[PDB]
Amino acid sequence: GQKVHPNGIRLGIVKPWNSTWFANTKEFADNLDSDFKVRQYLTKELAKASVSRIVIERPAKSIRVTIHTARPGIVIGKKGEDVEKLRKVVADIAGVPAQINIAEVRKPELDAKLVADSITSQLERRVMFRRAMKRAVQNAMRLGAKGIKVEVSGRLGGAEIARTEWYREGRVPLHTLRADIDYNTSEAHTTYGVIGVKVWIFKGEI
Amino acid sequence: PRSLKKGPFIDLHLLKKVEKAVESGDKKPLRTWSRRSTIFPNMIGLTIAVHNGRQHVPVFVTDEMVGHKLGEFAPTRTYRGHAA
Amino acid sequence: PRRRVIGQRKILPDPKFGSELLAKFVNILMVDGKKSTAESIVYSALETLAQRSGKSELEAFEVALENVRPTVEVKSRRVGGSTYQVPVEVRPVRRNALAMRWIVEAARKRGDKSMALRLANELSDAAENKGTAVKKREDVHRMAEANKAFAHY
Amino acid sequence: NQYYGTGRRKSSAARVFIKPGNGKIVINQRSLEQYFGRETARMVVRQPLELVDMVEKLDLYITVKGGGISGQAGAIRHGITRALMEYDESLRSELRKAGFVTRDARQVERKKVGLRKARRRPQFSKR
Amino acid sequence: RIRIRLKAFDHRLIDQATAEIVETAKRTGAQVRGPIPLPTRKERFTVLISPHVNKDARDQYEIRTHLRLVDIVEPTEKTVDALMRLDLAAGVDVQISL
Amino acid sequence: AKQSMKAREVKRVALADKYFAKRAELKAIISDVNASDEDRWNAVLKLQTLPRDSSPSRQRNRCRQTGRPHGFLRKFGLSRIKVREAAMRGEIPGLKKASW
Amino acid sequence: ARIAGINIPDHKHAVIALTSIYGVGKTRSKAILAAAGIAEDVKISELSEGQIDTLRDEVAKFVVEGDLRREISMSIKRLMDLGCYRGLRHRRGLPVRGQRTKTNARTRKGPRKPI
RNA sequence: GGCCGGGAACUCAAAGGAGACUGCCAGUGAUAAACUGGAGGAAGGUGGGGAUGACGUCAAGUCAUCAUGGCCCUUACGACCAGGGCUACACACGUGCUACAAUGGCGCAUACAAAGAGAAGCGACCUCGCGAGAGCAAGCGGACCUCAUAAAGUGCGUCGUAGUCCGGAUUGGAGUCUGCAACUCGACUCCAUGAAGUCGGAAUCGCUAGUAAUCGUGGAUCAGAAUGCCACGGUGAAUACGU
Ligand SMILES: [Mg+2]
Ligand SMILES: [Mg+2]
Ligand SMILES: [Mg+2]
Ligand SMILES: [Mg+2]
Ligand SMILES: [Mg+2]
Ligand SMILES: [Mg+2]
Ligand SMILES: [Mg+2]
Ligand SMILES: [Mg+2]
Ligand SMILES: [Mg+2]
Ligand SMILES: [Mg+2]
Ligand SMILES: [Mg+2]
Ligand SMILES: [Mg+2]
Ligand SMILES: [Mg+2]
Ligand SMILES: [Mg+2]
Ligand SMILES: [Mg+2]
Ligand SMILES: [Mg+2]
Ligand SMILES: [Mg+2]
Repeated sequence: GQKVHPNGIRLGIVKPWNSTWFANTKEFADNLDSDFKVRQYLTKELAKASVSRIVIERPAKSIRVTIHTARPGIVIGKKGEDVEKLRKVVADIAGVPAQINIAEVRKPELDAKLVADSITSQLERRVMFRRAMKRAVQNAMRLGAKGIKVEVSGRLGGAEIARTEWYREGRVPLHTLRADIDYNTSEAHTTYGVIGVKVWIFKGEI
Repeated sequence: PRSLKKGPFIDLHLLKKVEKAVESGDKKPLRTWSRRSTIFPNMIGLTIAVHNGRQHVPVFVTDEMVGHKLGEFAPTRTYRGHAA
Repeated sequence: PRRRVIGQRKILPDPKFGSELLAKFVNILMVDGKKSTAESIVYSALETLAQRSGKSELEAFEVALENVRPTVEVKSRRVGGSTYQVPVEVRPVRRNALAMRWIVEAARKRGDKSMALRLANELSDAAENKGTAVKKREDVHRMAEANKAFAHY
Repeated sequence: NQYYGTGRRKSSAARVFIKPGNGKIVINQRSLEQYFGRETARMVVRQPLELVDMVEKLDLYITVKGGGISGQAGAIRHGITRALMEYDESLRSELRKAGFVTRDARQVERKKVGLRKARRRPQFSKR
Repeated sequence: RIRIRLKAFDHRLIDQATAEIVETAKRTGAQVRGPIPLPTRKERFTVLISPHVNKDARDQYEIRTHLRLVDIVEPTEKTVDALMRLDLAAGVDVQISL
Repeated sequence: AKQSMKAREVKRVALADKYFAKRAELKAIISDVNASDEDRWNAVLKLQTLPRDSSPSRQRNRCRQTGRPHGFLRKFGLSRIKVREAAMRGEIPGLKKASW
Repeated sequence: ARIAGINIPDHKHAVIALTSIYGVGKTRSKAILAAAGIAEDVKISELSEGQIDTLRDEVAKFVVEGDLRREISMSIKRLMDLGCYRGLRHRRGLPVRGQRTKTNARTRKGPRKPI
């Protein structure tokens, strides 16, 4: 059957929102579109900086963006040079004075977004899919995850018949609402079409 | 129906075409797509060719058609019966 | 059902006479949750019935019930493509339920103008073995008697 | 002095104040016969007092809101049963034996997606 | 008097905001009442979850808008400015009435 | 949606913004309880001359991310599909799956 | 007993009895009875002949019966001669006010005609 | 007239807590799991309802939400416009609404909800109109103002079993509003009209309790345009021997 989104179902229980601002109906759609444009620019311009999460806050007539990256050096750049350009473009997109903050992701092997992104980048480089999957699972389990599941689906290895393959180690108790499940996805654009990747990472209960 | 406080509706271009047609004395069939314009008293005696979707059909305006819309006299759908 | 956790629901007695049986009768008469309407019909019919019989409301109601309550009915059982109408005893609560249902059904097909009048007429007729409710009881008894041989099924 | 009780049933909530008196009942500034005209509803309200044999020994001032006739009458019995045990704790057993102490927790079941009602399902057809 | 109204989609957050606001009015020596917990608004959204057909397949969502009222009764001449400098958390909407 | 369809939407919004004042003027007159029968009737006729796409009723709400013309929600400016995708990622503040 | 060239029921209340006239519904019936000083729950039998002449004069102010039938026929016939869409719908015996004809439309079309 | 001063009790609002565990008692049971019953308790054995959908299955649905391999078009399979169509109508099916009446129709009077929405919005009061509505114009970004009197119900009267004082289709006339614009093809009002239908063949559907049935109310979409959908209360059953 179909499964509920592991992040969404936990959104007020053990997982936080990625956008935290109040708005009435008058500004809500505008803020949604502005957030979308900000995230799309930051995702394109930092595609080589292992960005896992962009948190957007709008305190009062301003925007505060927190970029969660495993490689803060490439984003901060040569003495703030890069974050300055990013802040300028973000303030221009949002139409309000922007502030950009950097939060370092230690253990990129343990956060689902970066794991999925690495798998998809490997697939686009024609790395054998089983190898990328098994290595992701092994790295996560060695770094202390209580469980990880990796799923890859599409024309695997260029096969005409698409299929889905998945590996699991440890516990991934998706029905447990308090379970801290880090979930994310990524797509690989191979010469045979799109291969979708899904990563679940269990990091303990409460 | 259109509210009486608004008056009847007619497209400006067709109103001018008709005004010229009454002035020149003309009886050359008037080509129009304004199926939505009301038929006015000064249209009487004129021939208005009203578009029906694919062709303009000649409508020779009489006294009785005043107040109607031009499109009421240009059927748009073609039907000859089933099992015909 | 298969599991059997199923037990009486608490029934409030009718306000005028404090009769649980009469409350069940009102429920059987009720349509579309319109309990006050059904109560008015039942009280009007009972008052007419007591005026016509001189007994009382509850006693005339009981006397009508006694002539419609069945004692034996048939339950179908398929055996060899043929179904065996097996006569079974009717337990007391079901006797009352069937009698009230039959009385209401009979009164609904009568020709009198108001339902209260139809119900009073049906109760009067049943008090002396005349209405179609008593006819239905007689038919059920005769169908059960015709199958008395098939009592082990 | 007054003895208080809160009664609830369906969407109704009732505030019941009782005191020693001669049997006055007032609900929302109206007489019991005026507020309720349904015979089932005055009887429910009367059920607790005519069980502790005090139909005329306690006065009754009542307010109620929410729900309809049966909801408000049940809210009131419940709230009188709570007022009676404030007056005297010894008749709690007799009130609970009659089922008056229980808060009837039955509520309207929500409508659900794909159903016409809480449970009524759209008519089905094989073909 | 000052009427402070606060809206938020998270109560833990509002319950922290409304509370700073009170001190800032009780350090300038100003009397206050509440927080008043005003009714929460639940806005619901029912959407189809298939891209195509499957009308009975739906998700139901809701945004809960929490609301607190805190009243400043007779405010010392630092109340407003202080009040207008606490700098409450992002995600809380603060509307100050006078 | 096609690029041209989104473009038509942009054009309609811009034109309605341009002519909002003129259309409002022309209508409190065709409508007025006291206006010449020619002044009211001259407004009926100047109103048709303004471009059709300046009428705000020509605008169709579209998903701001895909252009979908069906399943729109005004609160989010998105169709049902994109609303769900953003909701599950925690990108719509305060929004979560509801039960009651 | 006799108004507008037709007989009206003597056993009925006046408001109900007056509706037997083609062109008099309930609203016109109440207006007629109010303007003739006659109560509404009065049976036609228990009315003086003078009251009936009052009712006749009141009915005379409205177009009813054969005059109304001629008016309605003239309007339809004008539509049909005109050849407008409404008149063509009248010609074919199909719904005239824009209703669906893929299904239903049985009041205009009549009983089902098997292929 | 909670109307005013007040009061913080109560309703309620909404934060934090308590509460239910086969925990206690009796019996049965394999010194078990468990089951049957009892007490207390607002609630009793998963208390009620929801969300939550394993590995997989049907090359199931979706290239027209989006994305995307390949293929194909490129002064056209791209783009713009006006008018038409998607609303056709011998016919067959699915899902609904309204009925066929007296447990009702109509008239007068008069009780009791919940949930929700609102700024190019909700729009009061007052005046005008039979009415849909119109004019003037408060208040409200809302526990405050508005949508917005719930309806069934109850009391009194009438109708008296008639194709009717049932039903409200169809059609004629006259209008309102939205909207550049209601001919094709809007909704609604008024006057007139008053069809089929008198409980539905074979067959077939839902529902185990605040359920079914019945009665109103709101919302999204939306300029306008629900009998659909989603949501909300009111009244409130019957039955379950058994497999
Ligand atoms: Mg595209
Ligand atoms: Mg539109
Ligand atoms: Mg139509
Ligand atoms: Mg027990
Ligand atoms: Mg579970
Ligand atoms: Mg297929
Ligand atoms: Mg296709
Ligand atoms: Mg269609
Ligand atoms: Mg009628
Ligand atoms: Mg709305
Ligand atoms: Mg609100
Ligand atoms: Mg017939
Ligand atoms: Mg009949
Ligand atoms: Mg069940
Ligand atoms: Mg309904
Ligand atoms: Mg609308
Ligand atoms: Mg309901």
